[PDB]
Amino acid sequence: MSLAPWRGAIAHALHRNRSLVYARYLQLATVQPNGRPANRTLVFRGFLEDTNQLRFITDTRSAKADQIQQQPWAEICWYFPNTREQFRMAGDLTLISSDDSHQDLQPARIAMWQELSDAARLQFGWPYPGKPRIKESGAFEPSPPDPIEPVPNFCLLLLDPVQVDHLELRGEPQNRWLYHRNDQQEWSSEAINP
Amino acid sequence: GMSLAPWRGAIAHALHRNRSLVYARYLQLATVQPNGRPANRTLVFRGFLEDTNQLRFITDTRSAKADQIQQQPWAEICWYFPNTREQFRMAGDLTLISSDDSHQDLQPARIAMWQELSDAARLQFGWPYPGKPRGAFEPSPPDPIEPVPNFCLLLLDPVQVDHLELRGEPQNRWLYHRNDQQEWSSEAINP
Ligand SMILES: Cc1cc2nc3c(=O)[nH]c(=O)nc-3n(C[C@H](O)[C@H](O)[C@H](O)COP(=O)(O)O)c2cc1C
Ligand SMILES: Cc1cc2nc3c(=O)[nH]c(=O)nc-3n(C[C@H](O)[C@H](O)[C@H](O)COP(=O)(O)O)c2cc1C
Repeated sequence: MSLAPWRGAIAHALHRNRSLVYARYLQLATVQPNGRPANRTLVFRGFLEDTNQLRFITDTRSAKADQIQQQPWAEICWYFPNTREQFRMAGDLTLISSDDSHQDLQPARIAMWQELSDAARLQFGWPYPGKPRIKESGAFEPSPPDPIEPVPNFCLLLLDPVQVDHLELRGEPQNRWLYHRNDQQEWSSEAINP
Repeated sequence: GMSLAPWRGAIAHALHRNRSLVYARYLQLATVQPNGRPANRTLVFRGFLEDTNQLRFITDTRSAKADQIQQQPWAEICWYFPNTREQFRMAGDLTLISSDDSHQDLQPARIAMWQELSDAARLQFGWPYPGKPRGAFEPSPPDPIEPVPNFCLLLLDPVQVDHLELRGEPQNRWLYHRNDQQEWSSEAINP
């Protein structure tokens, strides 16, 4: 509810990297049921209003959906190329799908769906991810879905950071700060050796 | 394997076609911690190890990832190339080569990596202990010939590779997998 102390740093990184579309791309690591890590790029879609949670979208049919359901803890690594800074953020994921697990967050899911472009919504109508490639281009050109009402395989994914490591390569010689949230939701920070 | 893996051409093309971006050689390495939680951080890609398909990186023995990898030497990299809009995910086992006696056959490779670094890259290995509370950052330059004990060469040997091209019809995705005979298969898959 109060802004986390690293929010200004993130805002300054986003602003100074705004010329690069890809500065909003970050890597989300999860753990598989078999204990091995998984890592893939997602698009950052802003913070959820009145919170410090980061928003992403994903398909319920993707592998990460089941990984997250079994172990919701993730760590993102986010590198900003124009300013040579990295944020690592670890915390719990919430996956809001069409199931009834998070009814209180359906409005957030619906809002996200509606805020997307047509192109972004259209991808949720593509064939089943990871299966043998459908060779006909038609399967990838479905009619747009309802732009008001999310499709059942659309998920809003939230990350609630409880630990953030910010590394600035343009320092004296480099600066590194660790932020941690305790059980009372209070943040602490400390400068640490790179 | 000693034969080039079938994804090596694709990596070569990506590296070439993104050569104007220094940061196209930065990638993110995910590991698992002893408590079961993931960890993810950027590293610099420093080429393939000669006569292999293994990727080279460097790291400090004092870093948290070093203990993580010693306990669970399976990692997944995610590598995004911004000008060609393509992603490689690569999973497999890591080898950490330090000054200890565990990989004597790879000491020559560790020494060569050290020698190939810039002076600036070597100097970091003389910095204070990573992660502890902050002239310490301007130590005498390390010997450029002989690696310091906290220098590690880190190798990743991929067993599975997922290559996604966002500039396709509409996107292309290929999965490559290595079997226990060290043979690679590939398959076009839905994005
Ligand atoms: C730049 C870029 C942006 C991406 N954005 C997303 C995204 O926001 N959500 C998503 O689920 N996948 C996104 N992907 C695709 C994922 O990286 C991955 O291929 C897909 O989600 C399947 O991952 P999974 O098998 O681990 O579930 C993006 C890929 C690239 C390279
Ligand atoms: C662009 C960039 C390149 C980096 N290159 C390396 C590197 O090659 N090796 C390394 O150990 N850390 C590298 N780092 C620092 C790591 O991201 C991380 O802060 C450090 O290794 C500590 O990680 P750990 O605490 O998980 O061990 C790099 C960071 C950035 C942003």
